[PDB]
Amino acid sequence: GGVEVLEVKTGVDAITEVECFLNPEMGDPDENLRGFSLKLSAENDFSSDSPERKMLPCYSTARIPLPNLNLLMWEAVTVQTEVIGITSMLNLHAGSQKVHEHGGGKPIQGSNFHFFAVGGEPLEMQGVLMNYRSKYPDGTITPKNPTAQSQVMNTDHKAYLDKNNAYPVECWVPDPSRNENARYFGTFTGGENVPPVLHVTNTATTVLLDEQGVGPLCKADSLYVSAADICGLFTNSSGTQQWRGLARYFKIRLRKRSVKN
Amino acid sequence: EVLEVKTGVDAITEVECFLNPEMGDPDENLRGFSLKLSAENDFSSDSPERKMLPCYSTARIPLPNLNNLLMWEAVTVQTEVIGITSMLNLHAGSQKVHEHGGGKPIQGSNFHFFAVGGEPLEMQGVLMNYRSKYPDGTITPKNPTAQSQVMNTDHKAYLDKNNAYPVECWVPDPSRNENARYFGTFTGGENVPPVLHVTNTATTVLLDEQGVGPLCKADSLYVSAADICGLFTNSSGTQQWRGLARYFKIRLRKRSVKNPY
Amino acid sequence: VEVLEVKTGVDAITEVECFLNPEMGDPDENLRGFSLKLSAENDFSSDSPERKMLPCYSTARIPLPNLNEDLTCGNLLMWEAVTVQTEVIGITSMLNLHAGSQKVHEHGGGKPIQGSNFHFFAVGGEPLEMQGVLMNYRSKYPDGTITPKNPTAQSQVMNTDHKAYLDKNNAYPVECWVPDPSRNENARYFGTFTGGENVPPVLHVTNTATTVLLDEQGVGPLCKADSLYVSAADICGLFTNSSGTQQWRGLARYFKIRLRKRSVK
Amino acid sequence: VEVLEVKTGVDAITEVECFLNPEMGDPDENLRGFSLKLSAENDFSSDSPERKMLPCYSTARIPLPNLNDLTCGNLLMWEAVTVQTEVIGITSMLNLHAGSQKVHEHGGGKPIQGSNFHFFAVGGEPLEMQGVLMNYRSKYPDGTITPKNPTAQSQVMNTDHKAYLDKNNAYPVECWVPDPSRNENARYFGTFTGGENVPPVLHVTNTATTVLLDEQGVGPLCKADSLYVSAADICGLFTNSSGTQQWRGLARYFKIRLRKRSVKN
Amino acid sequence: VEVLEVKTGVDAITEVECFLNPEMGDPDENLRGFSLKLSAENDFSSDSPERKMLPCYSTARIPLPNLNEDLTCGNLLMWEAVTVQTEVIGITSMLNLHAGSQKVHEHGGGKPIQGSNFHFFAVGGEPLEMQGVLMNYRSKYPDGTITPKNPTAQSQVMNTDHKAYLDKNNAYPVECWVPDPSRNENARYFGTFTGGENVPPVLHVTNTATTVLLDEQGVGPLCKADSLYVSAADICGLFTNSSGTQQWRGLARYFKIRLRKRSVKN
Ligand SMILES: [Ca+2]
Ligand SMILES: [Ca+2]
Ligand SMILES: [Ca+2]
Ligand SMILES: [Ca+2]
Ligand SMILES: [Ca+2]
Ligand SMILES: [Ca+2]
Ligand SMILES: [Ca+2]
Ligand SMILES: [Ca+2]
Ligand SMILES: [Ca+2]
Ligand SMILES: [Ca+2]
Ligand SMILES: [Ca+2]
Ligand SMILES: [Ca+2]
Ligand SMILES: [Ca+2]
Ligand code: NA
Ligand code: NA
Repeated sequence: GGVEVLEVKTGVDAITEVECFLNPEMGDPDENLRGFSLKLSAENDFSSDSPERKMLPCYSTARIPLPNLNLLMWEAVTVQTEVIGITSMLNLHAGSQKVHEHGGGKPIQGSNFHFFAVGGEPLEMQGVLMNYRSKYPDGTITPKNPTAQSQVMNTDHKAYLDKNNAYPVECWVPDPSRNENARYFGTFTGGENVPPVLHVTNTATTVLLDEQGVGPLCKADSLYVSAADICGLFTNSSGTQQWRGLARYFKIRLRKRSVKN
Repeated sequence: EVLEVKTGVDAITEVECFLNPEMGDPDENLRGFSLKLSAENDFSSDSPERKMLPCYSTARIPLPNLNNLLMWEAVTVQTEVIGITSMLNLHAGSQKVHEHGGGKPIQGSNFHFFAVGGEPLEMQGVLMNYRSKYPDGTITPKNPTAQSQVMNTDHKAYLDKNNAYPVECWVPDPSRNENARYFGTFTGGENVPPVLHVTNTATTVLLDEQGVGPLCKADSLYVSAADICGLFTNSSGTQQWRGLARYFKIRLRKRSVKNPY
Repeated sequence: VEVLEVKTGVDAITEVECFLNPEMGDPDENLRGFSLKLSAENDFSSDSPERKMLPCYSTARIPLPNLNEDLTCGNLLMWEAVTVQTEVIGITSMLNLHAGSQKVHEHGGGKPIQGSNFHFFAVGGEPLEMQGVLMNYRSKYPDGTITPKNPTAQSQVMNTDHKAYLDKNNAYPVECWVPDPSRNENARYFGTFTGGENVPPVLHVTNTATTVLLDEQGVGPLCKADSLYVSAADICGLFTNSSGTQQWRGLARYFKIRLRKRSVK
Repeated sequence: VEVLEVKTGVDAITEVECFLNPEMGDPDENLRGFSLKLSAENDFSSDSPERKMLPCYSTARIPLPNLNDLTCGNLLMWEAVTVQTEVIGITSMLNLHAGSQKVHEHGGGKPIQGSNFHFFAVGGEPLEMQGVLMNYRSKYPDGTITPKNPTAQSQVMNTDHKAYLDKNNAYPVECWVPDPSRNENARYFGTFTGGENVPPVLHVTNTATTVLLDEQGVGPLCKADSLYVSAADICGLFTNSSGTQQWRGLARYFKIRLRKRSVKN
Repeated sequence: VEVLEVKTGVDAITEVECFLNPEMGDPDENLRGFSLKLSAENDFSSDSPERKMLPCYSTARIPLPNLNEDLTCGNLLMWEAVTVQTEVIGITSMLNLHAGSQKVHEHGGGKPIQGSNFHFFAVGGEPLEMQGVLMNYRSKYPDGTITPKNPTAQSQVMNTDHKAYLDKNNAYPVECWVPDPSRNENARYFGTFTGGENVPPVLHVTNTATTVLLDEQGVGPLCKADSLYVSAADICGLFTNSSGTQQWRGLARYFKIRLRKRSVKN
C-alpha cells in the first residue's frame, strides 16, 4: 500500500527513495475484522487437519516498480521500518474477555512473529510444516506433495514469495540457503502467555550492504518488500481466539550502481 | 538548509520541564488514574467514556527570540519517569494478592513514549476496532473504515492539544516527523511487570546521521509523552490505568540556517 | 563552583569504603531487615500505614580527610568522587527456604522471596534532592516518617511543593519519594524498580564492576564541606509467611568510592 | 598442527552449506521431528527410557576440496573463518489447529513451550563430549551411546565419560555436553532454558555471522580435509489434546567460509 | 577438585585446568549432586536444618610450580593469573524429564528443574574472603558446617563481625555467606542470584568466552605461596519429586586459568 517512489538524478548521480507500507494478511474473516484471523480451531487430529483459509495468516509482499533503465542497476542501501499501530492494543474495552469479574479486557498476548525483508527479487522461501498431512485450503500456496520429511527439512519445498495473501506464515520461512540478493530479519516468540514487546523510533536505520559493500540489486528494475507481523492472540469474551496483525512501514534508499551482470 | 553551529558564550541554552500524565482523572482525588475499565463491549457497541482513555501529553516551550537566520537546534535530552517508587504502596486500595497478603502491584500492559521536536509531533491513527464511538472531547481518526484497523493513510494528526488524542488511537507517524525524534516501547499482557530505570547520568543525543538536531521553527520546542505504567486492581476487581509524569532536560545550540521559507 | 585542574599525584587520591544497612521497618528486635506484615485493601480515604510497614531510604554523610586547613593560601581544594563499586550484601541468604516461608505445595520447600523490588544508590557531594510523589495523596503517614506535606490530588502526579533533602536516615519512605531529576547537579543516582507479584529478584555481585561518576565535562560530584553522601534502597521483594502474610526483605549495600583532589575557584 | 601463513591465491576460499535434520526420536513414520511421548515419575532405580523418547545430537562430516603427505610437497589445510547458522521452520509453531490441547474451552491449541536447548558447533574434527547424567542409574537403550561405567559421580563430573560425537542420532542430548577441557580445534555455542512455561525465542536473519577465529586469529583446521558440524535444537514440548507431551525439534542451516592455511604437519 | 592438569611450558606460562564438583549436600551415596529434601515452615525460633539439606561453596587449592629456591630475596617471582575460561558442566542433564520428577499434569512429562538458582565462581591468589549474612540469625546450623559465629539480629543485614576465609570445601553453606566486597583485593569473583519458585534455569556454554583477570593497573591475582584458589557455587534450581518433595540440584564447574611469572615486591 501507499507506494511513493522518488528518483533524483544529477548527471552521474542517481538516488531513488521508496516509501510504502504493507498491510497485514491475517485472514480477514469478515470485512469488519480486517487485521484479524478467523477464530482458531483446536485439537484436530494430524490425520484430519483442514484449516479454513480465513484462519491462516499469510506473508505480505509487494513488487515496487523502479525507474526502468556491465549493467546499471538500483542498489538498496538502507531501510527504516516500523510496525504501525502498536498502541491500538491499549483498547481493553472492546470485545476481549474480562481478565476477572469486574476487570478490564484481556490484552492481546501469545505467540508472535515479526519479520521483514528487502530484496532485489521475490523473497526465497523454504517450506516446513508442523503436520505434513495438513490439508490446506484453496487460495493458499503450501508445500507441494509433502512427506514426513517436510516436518523437518525437505529441500523440495522451495518457493518465491510472489503473491500477497497466499503463502501461510505457518508453512514457510525465509530460506537461508538462498536470498543472496535480499536481507531478511525475523523473531518468533512462542507461548500462551507471551507479552508483545514492540519498540518504535524514527532514529533506527538498517544498512543493507553485505560484507563486500554491496546491497540488494534490483533485477528487472523491481524491489520487493515482505513482512509478517502477527502480534499475538485476541481472546473474545466467549474464549475464542483470533490472530491480530499490524501493518509495517518501509523507507528504502537506493542508488544507481554499475555492476557485473 | 542547515549551515554552521554558532560558537559564542550564549550559543547554548537548557530547557527543563515536566509533563503530567493524562490518564483520565475520573474524580478530583484520582489524578494520575483512568476511570475503571469496561470490558467485553461488542465491537458494534463500543462507546468508551472520555475519562477511561489515556491521552498523549505535549507542551510547546517558547525559546529566546533569535532574529540567513539563527534557529535553536535540540542536541540532547535527559528524560525520566517521575514517582516510580509510588508503586511500592501496596496498602492503599489494591486487591489482596491472596488471603492475608499485601495488595496487588500495578502490572499489565504499559507504554512509555517521549519525543522532542521543533514542531508538533505528527501522528498516524490505527484502531483496534474502527467502529469504536469515541466520546466528546477526544480527537480520534475521522471517518474510519475497516482499513483503519491496519493502515489507512487518511488518519494524520498533529499532537497540538492536551487531553485530546487517546493513546489507543494514535502512534507517532514514521512517514513524517522529519524534524523530531521519538522513542516508544509497548509491552502488552495481563501479568507484565513494570520495569523502570532512573538515573541522571543517561543522555539521548538528538542529532541525525548528518549531525543535525530538531530545529525549533518559530522559536518553539515541542515535548510529547505517554507513560501508562500498567493497571491498578481495586479490591473489588475493577481496574484503572496508572500514569506518571515525565521530566525533560533539553540542551539546545544556535544553528545558522538558509531561510527555507 | 568554578572547577579548575585535578591535583597531581601520591596523596591526591583517597578511597572511602562503607556499607548502608537497609531500613525496611524492623518490626521487632529479631526481624531486622524485614518490614511489618503488609496490610491490604485500605480505602484511599482511610489509609494509615504503620511506621514499621514502610521501608525508608538509607543515607549517610561520610566525613573526608580535611582539605583547606590553610584557609587563606588562595588555592581551594574539594574531593571529587570519580568511581564507585557497589553491590548488595547477602543475596544468598534468600536460599534459606526452610525458615518461616509458606510451603510452595504439600511436602515442598518454602516459597522464595519474590515480588516488587527496588534497587537504588546515589553518590553525591551534598544531600540527595528528592521529589515527592504519592500513590494516594490522602495517605496518613505515621510519626517518625517525613512525607510530602499538605499534599493534594496533584501530589499523585507532579506537585513542585514536594522538594526535600534526604537529610535523615530511616525517615523518608521509599513509596513517597524519588530522586529529583530537576536537581541533583552534584550527585549521581541509579535505580531500577521492577513491580509485580511474581517478579524474581535478579542480583549480580562482582568486584570487577566500576561505575564512573564523571559528567559530560569530566567532573564528578564535588564534596561540599569535605562530606560525601551515600544513599540506598534495596527492597529485594516480599517474604511470604506460612500464614500467607507478607513482609518486605531488604539487604545492605556496600560502597567503595575513589576520590581525587580537585582545585576550585 | 603448527600454522604458517594464510594462502591468498585465486582458489584460496571455499564455502560449504548444509543443514542438519533434528534427531528427536521419530516415534513413527508420520512423526519425524517429534519424540515419543514422555514418560514421567520413574524411580531413579527403574528409569529405562525408550530410544524413540530420547532426542540425540545431530552431526555430519563434510568433505572439503582435497589438499596435500609430507613426501608429496607443501602442506595445506582448510581453516574455518566464519559461520552463518539458523534454525529452519520456526513459523511452523504457528499451527495451533493440529493436535495440540486447547488452551481453554473454545480456545486455540497450546503453543509449543517448555524446556529448550539450542546448540551448534563447527570443528576440524568430531565434537568432543563430556557425559553427565541426571540419574546415573538410568538404563539407556539399544542404539544409543551413553556414559560407560556410570557411577554416582557421573551425576556431577566423572572424567571417564569422554566421547567423540562421531555418530548421528546416537548420543542423547540429556547425557552429553561439549567438553570445555578439549575441543581445541572446534567452536561451540549452546543455550539451555529450562521450565514448564518457557517461551521459544528464535531469531532468523541472513545478515548475522559468527567469526570462528580464536584469540591468535586461527580458526578450526580441517584435519583430513573434513569439517564437522553438530547441532541440537529442541524447541520445547508439544502438548497433545490428551495431555501427553512430545519434544519438537527443527533443522539447523550452516554456511561456513574457509580459507587455505599453510601448516607444518 | 575432581581432576587437575597443570602445564608449565618453555615460555614461563602455566595453564591450569580443573573441574570442581558441586557440594549440594549428597544425602545418600546415589544422590551425589542433590540436597536432602527441603523442610518448610520452621519457625525462626526453631530452625535447625540438617547438614545434607544445605548446599555449600566448593573450593580447591591448586599447587603451582614452586618458583623461589631463595625465598630471602627483596624481589620474588610469583604466578599471576591473567585469564579464566569457565563453564557449568552437564546443563543438558535437565532434559531428563522421565526420571523421578512429578508429572506436570495427568499423562504429561516430568517437571523441569526450576526455581531459585545461584551461579558463582572466583579465581584468587589466596582463599576467597567471605561475609556472613543470614535470613534468620536464630537458625541453629548443624555439625560439619561453618556459619557466622555469635550472630545477632544485625547478622540479618550487615554485621562486620562475620568475616571468614573459604578455607574448607563442603563446609560454608551458600545461604550463610557471600564473597566479601570489602576484601578480596587479590581475587576476582562473579555471581548471579535469581530467586523465585518458577524461575527458569538459563545456562550458556561456549569455548569462545574468556574473562580477563587483570585489575585497572594491569595486575592479576598473585598466587601467594605458589597456590591458586578456585571457588564455585552452581545451584541450578529445585528438583520436584513425584511426592511433591523438593531437592536442590547442582553441577560441576570447569576452570581454565592462564598464568604468567611476575617479579613482585616481597
Ligand atoms: Ca494450494
Ligand atoms: Ca546459498
Ligand atoms: Ca526485481
Ligand atoms: Ca533517562
Ligand atoms: Ca516550533
Ligand atoms: Ca521498638
Ligand atoms: Ca532476639
Ligand atoms: Ca616429495
Ligand atoms: Ca584443554
Ligand atoms: Ca584436556
Ligand atoms: Ca577433519
Ligand atoms: Ca577493601
Ligand atoms: Ca595462594
Ligand atoms: Na523504619
Ligand atoms: Na532417534
